[PDB]
Amino acid sequence: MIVSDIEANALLESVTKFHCGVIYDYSTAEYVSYRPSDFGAYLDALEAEVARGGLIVFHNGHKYDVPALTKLAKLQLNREFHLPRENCIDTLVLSRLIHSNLKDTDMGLLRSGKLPGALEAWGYRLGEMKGEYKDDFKRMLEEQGEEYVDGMEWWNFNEEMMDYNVQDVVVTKALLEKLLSDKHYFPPEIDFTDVGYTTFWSESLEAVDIEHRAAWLLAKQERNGFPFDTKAIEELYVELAARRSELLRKLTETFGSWYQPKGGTEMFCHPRTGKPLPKYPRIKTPVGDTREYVAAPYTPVEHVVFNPSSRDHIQKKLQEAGWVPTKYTDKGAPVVDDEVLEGVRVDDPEKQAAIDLIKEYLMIQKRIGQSAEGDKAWLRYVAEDGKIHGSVNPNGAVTGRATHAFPNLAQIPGVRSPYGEQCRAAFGAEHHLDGITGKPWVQAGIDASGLELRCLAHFMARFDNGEYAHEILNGDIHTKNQIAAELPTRDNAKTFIYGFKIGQIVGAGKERGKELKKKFLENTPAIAALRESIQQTLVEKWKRRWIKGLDGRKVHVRSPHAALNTLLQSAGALICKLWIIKTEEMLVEKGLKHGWDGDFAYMAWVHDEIQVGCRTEEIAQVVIETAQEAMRWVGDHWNFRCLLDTEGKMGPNWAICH
Amino acid sequence: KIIHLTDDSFDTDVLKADGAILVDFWAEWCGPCKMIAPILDEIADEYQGKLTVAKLNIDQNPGTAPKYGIRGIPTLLLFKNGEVAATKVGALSKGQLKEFLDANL
DNA sequence: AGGCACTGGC
DNA sequence: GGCCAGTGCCT
Ligand SMILES: Nc1ncnc2c1ncn2[C@H]1CC[C@@H](COP(=O)(O)OP(=O)(O)OP(=O)(O)O)O1
Ligand SMILES: [Mg+2]
Repeated sequence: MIVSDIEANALLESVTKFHCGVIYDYSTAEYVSYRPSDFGAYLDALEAEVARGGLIVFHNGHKYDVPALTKLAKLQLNREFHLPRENCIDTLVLSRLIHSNLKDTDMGLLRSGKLPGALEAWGYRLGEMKGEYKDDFKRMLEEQGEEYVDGMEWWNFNEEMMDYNVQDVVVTKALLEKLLSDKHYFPPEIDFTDVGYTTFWSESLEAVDIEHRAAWLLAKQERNGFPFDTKAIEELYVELAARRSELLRKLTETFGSWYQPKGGTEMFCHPRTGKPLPKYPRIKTPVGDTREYVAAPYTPVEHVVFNPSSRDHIQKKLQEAGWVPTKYTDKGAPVVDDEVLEGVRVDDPEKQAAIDLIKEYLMIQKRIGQSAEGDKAWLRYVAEDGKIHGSVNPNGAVTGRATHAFPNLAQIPGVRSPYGEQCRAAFGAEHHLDGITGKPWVQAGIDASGLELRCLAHFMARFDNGEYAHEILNGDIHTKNQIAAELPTRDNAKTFIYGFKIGQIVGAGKERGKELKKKFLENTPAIAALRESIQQTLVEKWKRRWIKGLDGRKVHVRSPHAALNTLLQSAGALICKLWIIKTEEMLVEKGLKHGWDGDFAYMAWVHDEIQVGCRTEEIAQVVIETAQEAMRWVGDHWNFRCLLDTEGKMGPNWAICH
Repeated sequence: KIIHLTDDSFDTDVLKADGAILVDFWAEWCGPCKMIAPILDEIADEYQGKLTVAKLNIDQNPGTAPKYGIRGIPTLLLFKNGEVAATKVGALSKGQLKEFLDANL
């Protein structure tokens, strides 16, 4: 085993120069420093471990140091360098599967002053550790006349850098250990800082393998990209920016401007008394002849135009219309979400008409922001290669779910949403013209069928002995539910279940809701059985403040009432993580190559679904089928008591594949 | 005694008054506006015939004011045929006002 | 329920 | 800018 790290001249997406690389070989107990000239040697060193069938440890190397070397290798040396997954370890990946409950700053791309909880030790000591090098360089040059330039601390290699390099690894090796020391994921009987990749992987908790393979795959997906139709969206941005411009005008007319006090320094003091009456708007007592003032207070005000986006204005104007605000916030304000807005009823006809225009104006904005004007707007994130590389955190949830961001591609409005037809249609294989044939690719959307209700079946089979399991498959499930809980319509039951605001969902608002759960968790003792069995293994006032996941991992639990969903969200989480892993693998053990230059490419993974890009409709259909086996596999593999499945669909974009 | 203008009334009431109208933009939320209040009231009686005092709230009539770049209150304008004769923002004394006026009236 | 993130307001 | 508040988008 070895523990390396490298310092480049830029982030992956723009990196082009290796600066240096430190290494700590475990079988030598040494730290061999490689400098810019030694790069080739650095590559040789690592390529050496792989020969031994050893293990290379990096901190977040899965998403960087590793793919950045492949990049720089061809670049700087016209060399084909490719570290194979199997020999790579990632302390970040691991530190996300062990410190599941805390929180990271994402390697310094977010301020922890707004992030709750407690920050780790090396975590804050490896992320912020980058800025320690900035000021250390900035200072050592911010005094020598040389004005610091934007981010010149990385343009060129140097000793300071060579130092912070070497320290990186130590903290890394430090971390690496504190993690391997965990007896829950790594058996004490073995010393992984002394085993071969094949032994490290098998001889350790299954999560360690499933996480890394994922961390490695999604990191590939990220690099792939998602062909994004800049045009179609720039096209939408004009249609909206426009529909906005009207609704605005049409409104600003119905709701004139008005004055508000703003700028007063002193406090109005009683003409006689002198009491600093607060309730009264601050004034400005100054001078004084074409004089503007006299020594003679006056409240300075501002002219303010109605702003449909302002939830304040909406509350103001609408209240002067005679609206009586029911629901308020624990902060002294009325709730003005679309919900209440839908309900509001004033008397002036033109005005209540404008409520429906605000509702729509607010939405037009939720789109113009997500697509064009926001900070993480699609149009701002499109790459030169015409793809959007949103980032993915294969963990960061707590249950196993990944977290998407920059921009977040797991919150694209769906097709069943205003303009959710145009947005989805802009993310698609069809937007990527093949490298050679120059012809459009085809997209393949595969998704897990009922993975949710199923994780329940399985888990409650140790009680139902195949009841819901079979119902869910060889018959019907919802009607049993609809009957389970004394309910009227089936579609109601489809909501009642997948959502466990209950009583309301049926009509009432409390009693009937808190009565249904009764009849439901009464005519279906199995879910009742499950629920009880868990409380039993956690409650006693805690025993095990966590749970065990389908792969072995610990799955912390926030509260006793969340216990069951946790257990359930996790199960379906890992089920997919493992699924997309097998899927791709299989697609490879068949003959297809992953990548744009290959036959297929992963473009996105939103919990229980995946949007693979296929070069030919033929390949496309295989994936759809490969995705099937894989899932079924994951089933036998975890001795699932309820056959799991997937439903494929082929098409040009995310819009037609769902 | 004192005139109580309105967005719609403003034109034919102050603008074409031919006489001198000291229009007072205000609001029940401004302390100073409530201060100069009685001042202008007595100003109206002690000037009957030569001067016409008209008050206009800008909370009730949001159209008018935004045209005289109103940025403060009680912004006072002494209208003298179509255009503004003089502008003064603040609570001038029962005597300060009689001085700002006369020197114009 | 689990996440990310946009706009207004200070 | 940095920072909460109030919301809405996804599974
Ligand atoms: N409130 C909800 N929250 C989360 N997931 C939900 C919710 N309601 C439904 N779902 C899931 C269930 C599976 C998926 C699609 O639902 P859909 O109703 O099409 O399938 P179904 O299995 O309920 O019934 P069927 O396929 O017979 O029409 O969405
Ligand atoms: Mg690093």
